[PDB]
Amino acid sequence: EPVQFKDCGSVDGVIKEVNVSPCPTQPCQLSKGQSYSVNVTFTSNIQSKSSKAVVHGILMGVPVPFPIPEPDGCKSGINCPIQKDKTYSYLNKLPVKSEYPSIKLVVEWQLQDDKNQSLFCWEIPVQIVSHL
Amino acid sequence: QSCVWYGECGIAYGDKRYNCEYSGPPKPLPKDGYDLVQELCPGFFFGNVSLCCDVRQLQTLKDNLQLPLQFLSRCPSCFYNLLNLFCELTCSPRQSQFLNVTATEDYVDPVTNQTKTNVKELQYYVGQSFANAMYNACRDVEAPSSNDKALGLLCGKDADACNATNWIEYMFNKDNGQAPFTITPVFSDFPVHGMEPMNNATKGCDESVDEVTAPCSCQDCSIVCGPKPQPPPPPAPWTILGLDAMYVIMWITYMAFLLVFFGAFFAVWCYRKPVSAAFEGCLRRLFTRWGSFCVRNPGCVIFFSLVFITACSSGLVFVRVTTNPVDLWSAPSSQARLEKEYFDQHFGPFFRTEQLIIRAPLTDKHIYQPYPSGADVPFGPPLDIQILHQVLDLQIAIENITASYDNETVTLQDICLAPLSPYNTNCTILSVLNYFQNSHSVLDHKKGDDFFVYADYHTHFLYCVRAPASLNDTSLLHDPCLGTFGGPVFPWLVLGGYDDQNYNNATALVITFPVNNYYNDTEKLQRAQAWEKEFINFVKNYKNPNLTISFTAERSIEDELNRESDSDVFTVVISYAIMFLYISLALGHVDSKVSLGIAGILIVLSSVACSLGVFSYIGLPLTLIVIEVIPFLVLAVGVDNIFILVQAYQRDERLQGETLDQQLGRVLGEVAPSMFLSSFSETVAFFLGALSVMPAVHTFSLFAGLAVFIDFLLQITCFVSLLGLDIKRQEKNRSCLFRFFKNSYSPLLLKDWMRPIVIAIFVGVLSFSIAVLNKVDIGLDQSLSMPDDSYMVDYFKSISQYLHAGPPVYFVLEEGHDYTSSKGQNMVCGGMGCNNDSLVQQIFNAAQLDNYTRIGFAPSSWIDDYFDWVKPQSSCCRVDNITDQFCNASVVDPACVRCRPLTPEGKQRPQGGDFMRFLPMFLSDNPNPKCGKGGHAAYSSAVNILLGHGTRVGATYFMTYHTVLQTSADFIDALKKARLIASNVTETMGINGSAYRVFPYSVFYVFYEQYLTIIDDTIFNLGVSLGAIFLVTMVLLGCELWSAVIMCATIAMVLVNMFGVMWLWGISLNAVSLVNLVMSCGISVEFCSHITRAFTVSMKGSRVERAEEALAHMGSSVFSGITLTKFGGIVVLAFAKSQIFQIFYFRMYLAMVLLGATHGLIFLPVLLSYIGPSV
Ligand SMILES: *[C@@H]1O[C@H](CO)[C@@H](O[C@@H]2O[C@H](CO)[C@@H](O)[C@H](O[C@@H]3O[C@H](CO)[C@@H](O)[C@H](O)[C@@H]3O)[C@H]2NC(C)=O)[C@H](O)[C@H]1NC(C)=O
Ligand SMILES: *[C@@H]1O[C@H](CO)[C@@H](O[C@@H]2O[C@H](CO)[C@@H](O)[C@H](O)[C@H]2NC(C)=O)[C@H](O)[C@H]1NC(C)=O
Ligand SMILES: *[C@@H]1O[C@H](CO)[C@@H](O[C@H]2O[C@H](CO)[C@@H](O)[C@H](O)[C@H]2NC(C)=O)[C@H](O)[C@H]1NC(C)=O
Ligand SMILES: *[C@@H]1O[C@H](CO)[C@@H](O[C@H]2O[C@H](CO)[C@@H](O)[C@H](O)[C@H]2NC(C)=O)[C@H](O)[C@H]1NC(C)=O
Ligand SMILES: CC(C)CCC[C@@H](C)[C@H]1CC[C@H]2[C@@H]3CC=C4C[C@@H](O)CC[C@]4(C)[C@H]3CC[C@]12C
Ligand SMILES: CC(C)CCC[C@@H](C)[C@H]1CC[C@H]2[C@@H]3CC=C4C[C@@H](O)CC[C@]4(C)[C@H]3CC[C@]12C
Ligand SMILES: CC(C)CCC[C@@H](C)[C@H]1CC[C@H]2[C@@H]3CC=C4C[C@@H](O)CC[C@]4(C)[C@H]3CC[C@]12C
Ligand SMILES: *[C@@H]1O[C@H](CO)[C@@H](O)[C@H](O)[C@H]1NC(C)=O
Ligand SMILES: *[C@@H]1O[C@H](CO)[C@@H](O)[C@H](O)[C@H]1NC(C)=O
Ligand SMILES: *[C@@H]1O[C@H](CO)[C@@H](O)[C@H](O)[C@H]1NC(C)=O
Ligand SMILES: *[C@@H]1O[C@H](CO)[C@@H](O)[C@H](O)[C@H]1NC(C)=O
Ligand SMILES: *[C@@H]1O[C@H](CO)[C@@H](O)[C@H](O)[C@H]1NC(C)=O
Ligand SMILES: *[C@@H]1O[C@H](CO)[C@@H](O)[C@H](O)[C@H]1NC(C)=O
Ligand SMILES: *[C@@H]1O[C@H](CO)[C@@H](O)[C@H](O)[C@H]1NC(C)=O
Ligand SMILES: *[C@@H]1O[C@H](CO)[C@@H](O)[C@H](O)[C@H]1NC(C)=O
Ligand SMILES: *[C@@H]1O[C@H](CO)[C@@H](O)[C@H](O)[C@H]1NC(C)=O
Repeated sequence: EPVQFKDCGSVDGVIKEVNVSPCPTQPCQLSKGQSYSVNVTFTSNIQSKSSKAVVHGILMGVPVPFPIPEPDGCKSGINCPIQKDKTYSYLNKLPVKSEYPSIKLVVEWQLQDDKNQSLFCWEIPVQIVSHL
Repeated sequence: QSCVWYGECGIAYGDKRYNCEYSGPPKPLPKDGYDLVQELCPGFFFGNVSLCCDVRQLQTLKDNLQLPLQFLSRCPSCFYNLLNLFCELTCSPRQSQFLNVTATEDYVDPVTNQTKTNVKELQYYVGQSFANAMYNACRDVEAPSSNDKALGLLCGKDADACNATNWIEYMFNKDNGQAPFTITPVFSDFPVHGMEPMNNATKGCDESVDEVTAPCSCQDCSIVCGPKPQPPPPPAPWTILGLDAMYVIMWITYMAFLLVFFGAFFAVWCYRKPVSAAFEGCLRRLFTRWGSFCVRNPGCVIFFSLVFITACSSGLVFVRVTTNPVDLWSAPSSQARLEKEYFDQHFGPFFRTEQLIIRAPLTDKHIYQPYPSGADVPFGPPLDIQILHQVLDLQIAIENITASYDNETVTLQDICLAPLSPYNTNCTILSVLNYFQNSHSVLDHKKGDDFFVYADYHTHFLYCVRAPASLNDTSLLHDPCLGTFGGPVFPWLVLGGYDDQNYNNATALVITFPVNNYYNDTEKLQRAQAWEKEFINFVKNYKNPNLTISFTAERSIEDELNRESDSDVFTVVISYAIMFLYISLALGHVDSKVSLGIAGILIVLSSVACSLGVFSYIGLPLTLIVIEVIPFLVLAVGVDNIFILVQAYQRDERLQGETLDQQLGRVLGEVAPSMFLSSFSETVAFFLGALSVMPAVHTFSLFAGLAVFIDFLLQITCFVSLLGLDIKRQEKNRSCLFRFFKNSYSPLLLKDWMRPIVIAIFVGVLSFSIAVLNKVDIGLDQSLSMPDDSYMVDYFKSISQYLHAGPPVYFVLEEGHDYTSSKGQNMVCGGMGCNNDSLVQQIFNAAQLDNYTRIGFAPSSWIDDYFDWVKPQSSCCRVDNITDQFCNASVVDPACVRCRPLTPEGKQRPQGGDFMRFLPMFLSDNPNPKCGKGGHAAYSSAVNILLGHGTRVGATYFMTYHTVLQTSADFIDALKKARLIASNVTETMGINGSAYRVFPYSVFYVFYEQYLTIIDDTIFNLGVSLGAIFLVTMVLLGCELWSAVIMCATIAMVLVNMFGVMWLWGISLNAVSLVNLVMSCGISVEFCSHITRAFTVSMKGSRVERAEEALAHMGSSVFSGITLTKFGGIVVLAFAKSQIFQIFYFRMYLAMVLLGATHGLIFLPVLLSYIGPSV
C-alpha cells in the first residue's frame, strides 16, 4: 500500500509512490518473525553508475544503522547505470526477525549515487507488534 | 593471596578505560579516598586496609552508578547487594580467589612508550544462589511514572522476560554502550579450577540493611506486606424481633394500655347492665384595688410607664452586634476553645482559603500513548491542552487583583503566605498548573520528533503526581515540578473526580489561595476581606463558556448570613401587619376597639425595645438573628394576654352599683391570677432556658425572658388604665364563639363514648412519639444556613461531589516532651528503633484504617525528615570547621566538613546537645536541587525553639488531612476519633501525672464540640425547665398539687409530641432546636393554665359539669385569642428566605401551636373530667 512518508531531502530523485506490503494500516504494524515486502516508486533526478541503499532507524531521537543483506539497488529492480530523468521504482523484501522489541519507531531511508547525493530520501514510522 | 589488574590506563573510546594488568599483591589504600572506601563499600574499612583498590577506580565506579543509583536506590536493601557486588568484583581484597583474566594486550604509553597489559576480558565466578537472591530480592522495585518494574528499564527489555541470568549478561556486555569492556560472568556455586566464587551476605525485603535504614517498602516489594487491617463495625441495634426494638416495645405497651382501657370501660358497662386559702385570696383583692387605683390615676400611670420605656430603651445607643461565627457558636471556656487558644498562640492561626472548582463540560476523554512502551492512559476532560491554557489564563488573571482598602493597595502576593521568605516570596497556589510552574512555555514545549512526541506535558504530569517532590522530571525532559512557592503540591489536593489512584481520570480541578490569618490584628483582616470581596466579584463576572466554576472565600459564609438576615425584615414587618389586621377585626364582637389594639401593639414593641436597650446597657451584644426572631414570639404572648383581659370585660355585665372602675377592678381581680400565672410561667421558662452554654442561645434566652416580663408588667399597668379611659370613652358613640362552644362543642366532646376514644388516641400518639424518639438527628447541615439562590450551595454540592481530601488536622504534642534523648525520641519517633506504638506510627495506623477513623493520609512528620536530612550519607548538612556555620548544599566546599562523623557510631541519631545544635540549621535549610527538600519550607512553623536553659524544644505538631467530610454526623465522628487517637497516645506515654498532653486541632472542632454533650445538655435543660414550671404552678395556684401535676403532665406530653414532629419533618436536635423546645414547654402553659384554672375555681356538682363549664367559659376566650393569632403569624412566616427560619422556627412553631391547641382544647377537657381534683 502507498504509505505516508516524510521527505528528508530527495535531491537526486523524485518519489512517485512508496508501496509497502503488507501494511494495511499506518503506521503499518509489523509482527515479529515475519517477512515484509517494500516497493518504492521514485523519479531519478540524476545519472548514477552505481546505487547504494541506506537504512537508518531512529529511536528516541537517535539514528541507528541497520545493515541490509544487499547494498545495491540495481539488483533490487534498478537497471545500472542510472540515467537522468528516468522513473524507476525500487522493490525490496525483508524478514522481521525475532528477539526484536515491540516498539514504535521511524524508518529513515536514503539512496546515495556516485557523487554521494541521495536519489531519494524518505522517513517512515512503523511499530513492532507482538503475536496479535 | 593478592589482587590482579590494578589501575586503569588504557582507553577504548570516549571515557572507557581498560584496567591495567597487574598480578602482584594488593597495594594498600593511598589514604586519600577513605571517604570513597566508606561510601562505596565500607565492608573493607578496618584499617590496615591493604586494598587492591584505586581512588580513580572508585570514582569511575561512582560515575557509572549514576542512573542505576537513581532507579534502584529506592529500596536500599537491593541496591546494597548490587553495590556489594561491584565493589568486591573490582577491588575486593581476595580478588584473585574469584577472578581469572582471559584477554589482555600490551598498552603502549603515549607518555613513555612502555607496554602495560590491559585487561580486556576475564571470567567472574558468581554463585548461583547469589544471582538468584539478588535478582529475586531486588526485582520488585517499580519504576517512576509507571507501575512496571525498574528492570523493565534496566534489562533493555520487558521486566517480564529478563531472566535473572540475562539481565546480568546484558549488564556485563559492552554492547549496551556503558560497559568499557565485556566481562564473561561465570555462575558457578562451587570452586572450579581451584577457583570458588564469592557471595557476601545478602538481605531480603524482610530485613533492613542497617539499624537505621528501613527495609524496602511494600510499594516496591510484594513479600513484606500481608493482610490489610480492618475494624469491626458494631451497629448495636437491639431489634427485638426484626424491627427497631422500639417499634415493638411501644406497640406492645400501647396494646396493653388499650386493653386495660376498653377492659375497664366495657367491664363497667357490663356491671351497669388557712393552709392554702391564706395566700391567694389576698391576691385577687390586691389586684382589684390596684387596678381601680390605676383606672382613677391614668395620667400618673401612663407617665411613669413612658418614663420606664424611655429610661430602659435609651440604652440602644450602646447596641453591639456579634457576627464572628466563633463567638456565636463556641462557649468561651469549652475544651475545644481552650485547645484553639493554645494553638493560636504558639503556631499562629490557621490560614484562609479561596477555592475554585473548575470543570470542562464540552469535552470528552482522549488517550495518551506512551511512545516507547506501555498501556494506554486516558485523561479526563479538564486535562485538555486547550482547557488547561484557558484555566491558566484565568489563574494568572486571578493573580492580578489588588483591591484597595483605606487608600492603600494590597496585592494577592502580599496577603498570601509564603513559607520560605524572603528568600522565595511568590506565594502558595495549589493548582495542577504548578507542575508546569504556571508557564505557557513550560506547558507547551514538547520533547519529540515528527509524527510522534517523545515526551509531553501529560508525561510530565504523570511523573510528578507519582513523586511530587522531585526537582526535575529526570525522564527525557528534565524540568522540575516542585512549584513556584517551593514545596510539594499533593495531587489529591488539586484534583477531584478520579477513581482512587487514577489521576489520569481526574474530572475536576482544584485551586487554592491560602491567605495568612492574623492573631490580634484587624486592619490586616479588613484588608484580606476587601481582597476576597474583589476576588469574588471578579470570579462572579468571569464568563468563559467552556468552564463551570464553583468558587468560595473565607469571609463568604458571614456575608451569606448577613445577606439573608436583612432580606426578611420585610417578612417580620408583613407578619406584624397581618397580626394587626386580625386583631382589628377579632378584638371583640363601628363596634371596633382598634385604637386599643394598636395601643397594645405599641406596648408590645415597647417591651421588646426595652428589653434590647436594658441588655445593651448590661453589655450583651446583638446577634441580628435574634433581633429578627424575637418580635414574633413576644407579639404572640402579648396579644394572648390582651385578648384574655379585654374579653372577660366584653363578656361582663355591670352589677348594681359600679361606676366603671368598680367593675374593672372586679373583673381584673377575678382574671389576674390566671394571666399572672401564664406570664410568670413563660418568663421563668425563657430565663431558665437561658442557662445553656452557647452565646447565641444564651443571649437570646435572656433577651426573650426579659422582654416577656417587661411586656407583661407594662401591659397590666399601662393598659388597665387606658382600658378604663377607653371604656368611659368608647360608649358615647363618638358572643358567637361562646355560643358555639357551649351549644355544640362542650356537650358533644363530653359524651360518654367519644371521650374514651379521644383519650386513647392521644395517649397513642404520645406512645408513638416516645417510640420514634431516639431517631432524631444531631447537628446542622451547614448548607441550609444559606439562601437557595446562593453560589455557596453550589460550592457545597461541588465539594461533596468531587473533593477527595478534607480539612487539615494538627496533632499538637503539648509542651513538655524532651526530644533530646534516645527514649524521648523513641516515644515520638516515626522510625526504626523507636517504639512500634510511637505517635507517628499510631497516626499512620489510623490513616491506614481510614473509615473507622476519618484520617486520610500519613503524618508527614518533621523529625523523620530531620533525621533523613542529618544522615551523613545525604551529606546535605555541612558546617564550617572554625565558625560552626551551616554550609549550603551548593557551596564552594572550601573547608567545611560533615556534621556527623562518618563512622559506624556517627551514623546513629544525634541524641545529645548536637540534636538541637543541628536542628536550627535544618529548619533554615532551603530546597537545594542537589540536596533535596530541605527543612525550612515545611517545618519552620512546626518546630518551636526555646532560648536558654539547654535550648529545649517547644510545642510541635504533625499535620495530617481528614477525609472528605460531607455531613454533621461525619464531622462529629471525625472529632470523636481524633480525640480517641490523641487519648491513646497520651495514655501510652505514661506521664508522671498530667504535666502535658497531646491533642488534635482542626478548624471545625470549635463549632462541633457541643454535640459531644448536647444530649445531656438537653436532658438537664428540659428537666429543669419542667421542674421550674411545676414549682411555680404548685405555688401560684395555691397548693393543690393535683392541678399542677396534671398541667405538668400535659406539658410533658406536649414536649414529647414535639420531638415526634421533629423526627417526622427531619429537623435536627441542635442548640437552636433545643432552645425552641425549652421555649415551647413554657408556651404550652399558656394554653393548659386557663382551662385548669377555670376547672379549679368552680362550684358545680359533678366533675363532668366542672369540666364543661370551664370549657365554655374560658375556651371561648382561649380559642379566639392565642391559637388563631399565633396561626396567622406562622402562616406569614412560612414564606422565608433564610432556610433556617423556614425550617426550624416555622415548623417548630406550627407544631407547638397546633399541638397545644389540640391538647388544651381537647385532651385537657377529657382528662380533667376523668381525674380532676374533687372539692
Ligand atoms: C481510570 O484510570 C485507569 C488507569 O489506566 C484507566 O484504565 C485503562 O483504561 C483505558 C481506557 O481505554 C485503557 O485503554 C487502558 O488499557 C488497556 O491495555 C490493553 C493492553 O494491555 C489495551 O489493549 C487496551 O486497549 C487498554 O488500553 C486501561 N489500563 C489500565 C491499567 O487500567 C481507566 O480507563 C480510567 N477510568 C475510565 C472510566 O476510563
Ligand atoms: C516565582 O518563582 C520562580 C522561580 O522560583 C521565578 O521564576 C521565573 O518566573 C519568570 C516570570 O516572571 C519566568 O520568566 C522565568 O522563566 C521563571 N524562571 C525560570 C528559570 O524559568 C518567578 O519570577 C517567581 N514569580 C513569578 C510571578 O513567577
Ligand atoms: C565478606 O564477608 C567476610 C566475612 O569475613 C569479610 O571478611 C572480612 O570482614 C569481616 C567483617 O569484619 C571480618 O570479620 C573478617 O575477619 C574479614 N576477613 C578476614 C580478616 O579474614 C569480607 O570483607 C566480606 N566482603 C564483602 C566486602 O562483602
Ligand atoms: C472507606 O472510604 C470509603 C467510605 O465510603 C469507602 O468507599 C466506599 O465505596 C462505596 C461508596 O463510595 C461503598 O462500597 C462504600 O461506602 C465504600 N466501600 C466499601 C467500604 O465497600 C472505601 O471503600 C473505604 N476504604 C477503606 C480503606 O475502608
Ligand atoms: C521495510 C521495513 C520492515 C524496514 C524496517 C526494518 C526493521 C525490522 C529494522 C529497521 C531497524 C531495525 C532495528 C535497528 C536497531 C535495533 C536496536 C537493537 O537494540 C534491537 C534491534 C533493532 C530494534 C532493529 C530491529 C530491526 C529493525 C527495526
Ligand atoms: C546500560 C545500563 C543498563 C548499565 C547499568 C549497569 C552499569 C552502570 C554497570 C554494569 C557494569 C559496570 C561496569 C563494569 C566494569 C567496570 C570496570 C571497573 O574497573 C570499574 C567499574 C565499571 C566501570 C562498572 C561501572 C558500572 C557498570 C557499567
Ligand atoms: C437563631 C437564633 C436563636 C440565633 C442564633 C443563630 C446561630 C446559632 C446560627 C445561624 C447560622 C449558623 C451557622 C451556619 C454556618 C456555620 C459554619 C460552620 O462551619 C459552623 C457552624 C456555623 C457557624 C453555624 C452555627 C449556628 C449559626 C451561627
Ligand atoms: C527468589 O525469588 C523467587 C521469586 O518467586 C522465589 O521463587 C525463590 O524462592 C527466591 N529464592 C530465594 C529467596 O532464595
Ligand atoms: C495583568 O497582567 C498582565 C500581564 O502580566 C498585564 O499586562 C496587565 O496589565 C495586568 N493587569 C490587568 C490585565 O488588569
Ligand atoms: C491617599 O489620600 C490622599 C488624600 O487624602 C491622596 O492624595 C492620595 O492619592 C491617596 N493615596 C493614593 C495611593 O492615591
Ligand atoms: C534534572 O536532570 C539533570 C540531568 O542532567 C540533572 O543533572 C538535574 O538535576 C536536572 N536538570 C539539569 C539541567 O541538570
Ligand atoms: C473555548 O475553546 C475554544 C477552542 O478553540 C476557543 O476558541 C474559545 O475561545 C473558548 N471559549 C469559549 C468558546 O467561550
Ligand atoms: C509492639 O510493641 C512492643 C515493641 O515492638 C513489643 O512488646 C510487641 O511485641 C510489638 N509487636 C508488634 C507486632 O509490633
Ligand atoms: C579543622 O580544624 C581543626 C581545628 O582547628 C584543625 O586541626 C584541622 O586541620 C582543620 N581541618 C582542615 C581540613 O583544615
Ligand atoms: C546556599 O548557601 C549559600 C551560602 O551563603 C547562599 O549564598 C546561597 O544563596 C544558598 N542558596 C540556596 C539556599 O538556594
Ligand atoms: C486506642 O487504644 C486501645 C488500647 O490500646 C485500642 O484497643 C484501640 O483500638 C485504640 N484506638 C484506635 C486504634 O482507634
